[PDB]
Amino acid sequence: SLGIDMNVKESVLCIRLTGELDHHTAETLKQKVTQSLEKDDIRHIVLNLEDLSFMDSSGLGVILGRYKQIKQIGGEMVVCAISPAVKRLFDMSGLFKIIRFEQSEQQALLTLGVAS
Repeated sequence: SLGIDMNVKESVLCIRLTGELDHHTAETLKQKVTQSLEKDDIRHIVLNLEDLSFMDSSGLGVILGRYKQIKQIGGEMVVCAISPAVKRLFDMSGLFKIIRFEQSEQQALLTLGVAS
């Protein structure tokens, strides 16, 4: 199974995903794209998965494809909830810089490092 959560902060909508990260769970975010494609003003992203299990390269693109999509709105792309056996996905891709990840600690910078 997979969960889903959404929060707003100054303009950053935190998305708490709990479950699996696959083309199945990655889909949920897929729809969150169209919505974010044009929400209204210029909000911010704030991903954070506490229930990281499978997480394959299924949503890897769904997240990468958003990075350039989220910035297309006029904001920034943030993502946390990494791991010593999960960051290897982006560590091998070498595009981690395009995903700019952290480690919980980013909980603050997650807000987009621009908002209080």
